[PDB]
Amino acid sequence: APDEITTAWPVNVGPLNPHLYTPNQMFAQSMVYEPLVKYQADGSVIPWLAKSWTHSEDGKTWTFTLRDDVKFSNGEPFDAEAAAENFRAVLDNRQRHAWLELANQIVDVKALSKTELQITLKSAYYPFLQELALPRPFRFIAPSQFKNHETMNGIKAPIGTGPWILQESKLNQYDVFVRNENYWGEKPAIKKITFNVIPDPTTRAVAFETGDIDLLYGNEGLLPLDTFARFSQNPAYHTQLSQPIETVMLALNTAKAPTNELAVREALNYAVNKKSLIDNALYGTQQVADTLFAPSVPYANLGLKPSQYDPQKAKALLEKAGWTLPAGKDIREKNGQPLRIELSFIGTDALSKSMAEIIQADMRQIGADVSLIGEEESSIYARQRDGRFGMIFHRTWGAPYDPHAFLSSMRVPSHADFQAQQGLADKPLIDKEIGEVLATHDETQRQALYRDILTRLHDEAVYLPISYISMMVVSKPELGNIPYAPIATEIPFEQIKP
Ligand SMILES: O=C(O)CN(CCN(CC(=O)O)Cc1ccccc1O)Cc1ccccc1
Ligand SMILES: [Cl-]
Ligand SMILES: [Cl-]
Ligand SMILES: [Fe+3]
Repeated sequence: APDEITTAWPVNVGPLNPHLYTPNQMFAQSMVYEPLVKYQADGSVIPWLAKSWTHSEDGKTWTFTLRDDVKFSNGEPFDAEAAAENFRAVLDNRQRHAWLELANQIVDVKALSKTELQITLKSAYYPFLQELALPRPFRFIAPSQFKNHETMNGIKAPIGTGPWILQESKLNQYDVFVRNENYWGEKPAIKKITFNVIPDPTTRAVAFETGDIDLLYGNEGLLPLDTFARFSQNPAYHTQLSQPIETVMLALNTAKAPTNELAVREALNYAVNKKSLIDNALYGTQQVADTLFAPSVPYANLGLKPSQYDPQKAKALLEKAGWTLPAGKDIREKNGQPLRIELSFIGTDALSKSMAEIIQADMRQIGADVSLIGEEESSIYARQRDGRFGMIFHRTWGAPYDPHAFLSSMRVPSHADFQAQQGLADKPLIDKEIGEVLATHDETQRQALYRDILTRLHDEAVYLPISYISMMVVSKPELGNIPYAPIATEIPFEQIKP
């Protein structure tokens, strides 16, 4: 079975509704469904299902010329009518897509002919093409598979145009994909991919050592990092670690005592020994982060000043703000109140817990009492949406989302970043500038607005950046070098070539 592989994922791929979110998995939606335009590593898009496009002078009306040779995997044609019908299906559920500003920008979509698709926007939104390139929601399912002329209430078969077809799924067991033998583009070398559902990282590593699976591919949570390092020395296996793809950080609640105080947030940003954290909890496998976005992120090379590990300075900042230590005690107090902060995280995530214990210890050394609140996922998501946290673990979203889409979403009240920022006097100005930057085509003004937003978020110490994390791979050697997709959340199975 040289052209069949077995891999794993912590959950099933879901129903593969192209227009909905969890329990659908972004990498599996991208295996079956395709965009008008495809994201590239240099930050551009190339023609995909749209072979070319034009736009009006005011940048609000766009017209795409679609390929005329593409079929859905069930034989039905892909054309401008089918594409228009998918946009209607997505936007009939608009409210759900509020995080993604293109969904509020699209005013009209219509098929002018079988090959001409016209999209009209509210404003000259600059990230238009990059948001059409995302895994969801602007993909394409055969309209025959709508339920009652819609997708927001479910689909029939998950029929896309892409290079893989879902063969079958068994909840809590496995998902099987096969190559689309009528694909309009390049045939994948691999014919069949089985996903074993294996939620625990330790069990994933055991499945690979026993040879039950051929490939693990994921972020820093993929398997235990000590095990990963050991596998990278084991000549029977192959391992890889990409260049960093996004940031992991704490979000600090500027609207909740005592993180509502700038001096407290500044002191916390000097309290953590990040290098030690990464060598201790992560096994030396990741990068230290000093700012929300790494300097290599577009529009984020700003010369922002790092807060290096400096307990002396953290203590001095707290002392100056009136948080001093009472005879007998190791925890500071101001106005009778102890310097106590709750750090919420997913209680069953061993790596998260690991990091939280380190953060609690480092902060105790400067006289902050961090209480760890480890809870199930739904509970932590609820806290993020509603600002019920002191500090929370968080992360950015990688290319092509960083920085524009991650910033865009800071305006949405049901997101952790809005909630963390809600206490800032300049929050309204930041949100107004985020709206401006997304529609600004004066390149000078666009860079100025990104520098201002990112600078204010850095100076206000809203985040405690921890690490810039990478994608990791463990594979049987016979699979060869495993590529990495331009979009951080996709897996390029079509590029694997034993
Ligand atoms: O991740 C979130 O904060 C929420 N999601 C929206 C934003 N995410 C992109 C995506 O999921 O397609 C960001 C995102 C980017 C990169 C990897 C994973 C991601 O989840 C899901 C959701 C949508 C509507 C209402 C509630 C939740
Ligand atoms: Cl999920
Ligand atoms: Cl402009
Ligand atoms: Fe999401």
